[PDB]
Amino acid sequence: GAFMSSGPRLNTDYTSANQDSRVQFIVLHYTSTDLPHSLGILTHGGVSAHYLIGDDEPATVYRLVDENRRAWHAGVSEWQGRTWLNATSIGIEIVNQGYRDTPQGRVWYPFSEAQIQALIPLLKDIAKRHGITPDRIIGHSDIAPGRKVDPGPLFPWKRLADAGLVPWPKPGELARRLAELNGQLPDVRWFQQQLARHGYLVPQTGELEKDTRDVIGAFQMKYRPARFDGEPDLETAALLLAVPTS
Amino acid sequence: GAFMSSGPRLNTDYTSANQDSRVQFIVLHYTSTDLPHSLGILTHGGVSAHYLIGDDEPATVYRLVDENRRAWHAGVSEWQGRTWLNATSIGIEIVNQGYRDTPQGRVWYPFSEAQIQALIPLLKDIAKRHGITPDRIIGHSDIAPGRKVDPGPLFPWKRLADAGLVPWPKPGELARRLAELNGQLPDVRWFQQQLARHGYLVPQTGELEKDTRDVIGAFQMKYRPARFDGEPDLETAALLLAVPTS
Repeated sequence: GAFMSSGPRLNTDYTSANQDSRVQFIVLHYTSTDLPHSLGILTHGGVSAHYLIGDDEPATVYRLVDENRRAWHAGVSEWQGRTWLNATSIGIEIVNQGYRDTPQGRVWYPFSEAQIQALIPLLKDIAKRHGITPDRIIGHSDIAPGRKVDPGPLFPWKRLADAGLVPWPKPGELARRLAELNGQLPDVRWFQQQLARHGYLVPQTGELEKDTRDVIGAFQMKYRPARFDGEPDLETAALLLAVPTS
Repeated sequence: GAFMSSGPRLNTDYTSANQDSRVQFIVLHYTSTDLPHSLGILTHGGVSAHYLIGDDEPATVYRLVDENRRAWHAGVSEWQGRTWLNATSIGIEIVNQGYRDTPQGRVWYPFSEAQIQALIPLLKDIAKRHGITPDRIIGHSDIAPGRKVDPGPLFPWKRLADAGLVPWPKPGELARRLAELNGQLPDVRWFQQQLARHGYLVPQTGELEKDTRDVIGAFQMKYRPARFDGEPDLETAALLLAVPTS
């Protein structure tokens, strides 16, 4: 002094062997709108995501929020007992109109081949860098069943499974589990137990109220999109047995 | 520079304004062991933390895990409905023996002025960088009331409160709240409701069993350590009103 030394002085001589990434899940969404309105919604006004996949050919991947920052895409959410997933997730939005109501039922919009071709390498890149296992790459509908229905019944989950990115029944397993069930439908409590085992937030009351029906429906929309009304049936029970968790 | 990306090609022309930190909470711990052994455990064992505050004079602050990484300090935990807090918290360990059981009962170990003088500016620095509010700087006992007691009944929470770091009753407020109560002890249900509002995982049964007693006790250990037996009383009710939640 001159100027005398003062202030904080961290000792950084030691670094722990036991640490990993704060990012534990990747969550997939659709935007429900076109490219320019997607960019509008995802940059101001309170909703955001880390990546946006455009609807061009080839499909542009925009980075909107750095991976080491928290984007606001999950809201009220739960997967495998982990709640409020924003802080521990990476969110990927895909340009897609979602659905339209018609007097005959909802009609959804398809995802392009180019979009799937851009998404798969992106997911491999993120999963490898953060050590994210396939059971933790899920949709907004998985973590907020009933409240959210994206990426919807037209999303080609099996294409992701083929690339090793999400759990999927092995060949012949659906048929084996159907034979195991032997035509007898398990009760609602059994469906609730199975869904929770897969990671879903679901009541364990043994009674089929809207909150349980919404969870059954989310699972159906992902694995048996032909019918996702949330009604227990034999095929859904077989899929609850057939889809791996490991 | 000198390397291209290992990942897919990205468009970075757009950046979202709606983003913030992945770090939501700061959790305080004591080590229950001496300085050199604490450094050993936190560097080479199953437990880790971002910072360690020594029991030397002045108190050395070690950084053991980068803030952008997940350390393993919280275990099964919940605060304000957020579960599994490792991925979303910064963990700070303080060298202190914790407690010791004797025939005259349990005894506790004090924290030193040197430790407090190192902890306060550290907390200010972290809280400012990550935008962490006072209600989210908490102890292991707060997030795991059934399992953990640290930092215990001797931890100087009020010193942190004087520096604007944690919630604490304003002068005169406890007396005013005691007066609003007008001699009437609220029922157990009311106690459970206030504790959940403050952030605790607590049953909502209206019955006073062990889990509710553990939570009332954790709150008492922090705000009324003269008695933390988990029993509802007028003073604890008054504190549940006087300690602000916003």
